[PDB]
Amino acid sequence: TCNIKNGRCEQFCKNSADNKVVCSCTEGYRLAENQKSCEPAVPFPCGRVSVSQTSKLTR
Amino acid sequence: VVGGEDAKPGQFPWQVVLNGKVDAFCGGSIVNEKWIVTAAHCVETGVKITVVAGEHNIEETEHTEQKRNVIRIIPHHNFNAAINTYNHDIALLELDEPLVLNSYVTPICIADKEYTNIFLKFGSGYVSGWGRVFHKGRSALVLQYLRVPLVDRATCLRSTKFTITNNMFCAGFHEGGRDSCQGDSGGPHVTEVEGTSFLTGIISWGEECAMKGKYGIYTKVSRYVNWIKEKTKLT
Repeated sequence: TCNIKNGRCEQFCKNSADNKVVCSCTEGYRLAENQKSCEPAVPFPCGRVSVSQTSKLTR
Repeated sequence: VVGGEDAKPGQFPWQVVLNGKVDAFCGGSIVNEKWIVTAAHCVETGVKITVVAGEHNIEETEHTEQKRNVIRIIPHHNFNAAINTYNHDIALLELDEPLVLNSYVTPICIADKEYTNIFLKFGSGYVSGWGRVFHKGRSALVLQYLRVPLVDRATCLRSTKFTITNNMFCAGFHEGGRDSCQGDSGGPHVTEVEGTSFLTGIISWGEECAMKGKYGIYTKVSRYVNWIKEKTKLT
């Protein structure tokens, strides 16, 4: 059920038969392998920072 | 924005600034390559509007800017139905040429009505803009941002004599000192959900800025997400 922890869905959750859950994501993303996480499906999907900022790290 | 901090380049890639008869007079957010969402009180008809995406410091440049002309303006149909209420304070701007998306020009995510409300309910959102950095003072050069806590509706109602409709919400601190302000209108109130930002409100109005006992008032985006989606479809 989406009751607890949004059904473990990273973005959207909808309850399904027998207390099951179907996760979903916004435009520009696709449900990942785990069917829980949201994955970028376009080069520049909405709402994400991609400049990463700075440049002092492993990368 | 009063009491906030300098954004870093590309930190809020969905933020745009609007220029017209007055420079940098309001903010807005990128819905897609052809559409901007802002406040209806920033664009009441007439005058020519220019939008600048990928903006950071209004007086310098890193060459990330994209300037576009507004060919169509769509204020919510019920805005100004009731004189001086600021109810339904939201509007859409169509750009002449599409924006080219990149790290400095990226849309803000817009969930359905149910989830936008759930995200607002998380209780902490970010507001940003090039508006006044002091009540009655100068405007910002570098984009400013500030995290503001959601305020329970009952407290919201008691903070002012003006009417807070079901299309608005309050955000700010009980002690004041931190707030959006003049010039920040139209800019976004956003909620970050595990690294992804969703539009939860529009900077709309208030009484002065950052006053203890007062809060910034925002257009409740959840009540308008179907309208936004319907008017900004790409063909």
